[PDB]
Amino acid sequence: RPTFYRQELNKTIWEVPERYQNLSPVGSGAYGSVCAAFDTKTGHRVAVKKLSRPFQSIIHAKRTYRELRLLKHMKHENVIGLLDVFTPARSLEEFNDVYLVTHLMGADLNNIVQKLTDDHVQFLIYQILRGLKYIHSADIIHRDLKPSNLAVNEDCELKILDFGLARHTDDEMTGYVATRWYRAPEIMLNWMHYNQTVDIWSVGCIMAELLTGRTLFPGTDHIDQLKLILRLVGTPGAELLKKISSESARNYIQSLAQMPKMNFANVFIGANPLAVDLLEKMLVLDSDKRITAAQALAHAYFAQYHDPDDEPVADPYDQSFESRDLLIDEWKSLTYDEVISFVPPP
Ligand SMILES: NC(=O)c1ccc2c(c1)CCCO2
Ligand SMILES: [Cl-]
Ligand SMILES: [Cl-]
Ligand SMILES: [Cl-]
Ligand SMILES: [Cl-]
Ligand SMILES: [Mg+2]
Repeated sequence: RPTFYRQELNKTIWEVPERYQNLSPVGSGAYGSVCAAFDTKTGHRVAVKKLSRPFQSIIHAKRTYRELRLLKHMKHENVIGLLDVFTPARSLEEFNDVYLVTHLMGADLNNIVQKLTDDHVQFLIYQILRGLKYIHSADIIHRDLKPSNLAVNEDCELKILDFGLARHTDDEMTGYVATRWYRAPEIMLNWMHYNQTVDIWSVGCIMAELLTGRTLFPGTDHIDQLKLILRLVGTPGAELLKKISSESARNYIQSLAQMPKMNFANVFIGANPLAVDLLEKMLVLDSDKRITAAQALAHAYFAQYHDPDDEPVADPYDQSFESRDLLIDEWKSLTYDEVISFVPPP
């Protein structure tokens, strides 16, 4: 066990191993209570997150377990990974705080998206799809890909963030808000049981915005946003209508006058024809028919970066706990086991 020291940060007393020095608050609070630090063991600048009230309720205790399980599993160059996890507690009975350590990531894709060449768009979207192929191979659905969840460095290298945090609330999704502009229509409107294909819609929205400098579907509310979507991709045909299992939602969408899909070469004026082709394959209303991440990596738009021997998949991820009902102290004991069993990367 390392020696720990105490310091007052972010309105509480932080207690951390001596290896972490020069702690200072960082960020806007989006991912929790976070401080930057220098890790003297590795030489890395790191982010240290101290969870607030991780076990106050069943929902909070299970969410804490979920975040730790997901972060411990992710081992890929284009996905956030866990450098360390620690608690000052010496036993389960005194366990009450969890600290998570990752690489410090200053800028996100907003902070860049600058004059982006087509070569830049190729490299950025390639890296998102490489990470997504890995995530999806573990049967994990991201659900919230958007520019603020994509960390990028000075060499254009990218990592995907946002695993195991609280589900977004109805109020967070209301109005003229970026948290809804990237969502697939079937999840925005609860049309049907959704699956991993929601994430490919989000990638299409991001790619369009890198190419034009403008939000693709900046709706002022759910209904305005649906109208923007259907104007570009067309109103649904009978085949998709059958798959909308919500009778109410199916009835509303039939109240709208029918519209054909637009010509994407006339929407994305001047863009690489291979980029136009890929956008047409991602932004398909029927999710069954969208291109997958593994298929998209082989598209000719990425010919300069694609290497099928360097696009790895994930070890299997058991998420049977998601359907399990346990008491607070049982989720807490599972979390403690995962803290003490952590093995750091090479
Ligand atoms: N769960 C996440 O996706 C996530 C994102 C950022 C982040 C952390 C965790 C912990 C260290 C601070 O920064
Ligand atoms: Cl990482
Ligand atoms: Cl503790
Ligand atoms: Cl964003
Ligand atoms: Cl969500
Ligand atoms: Mg989110």
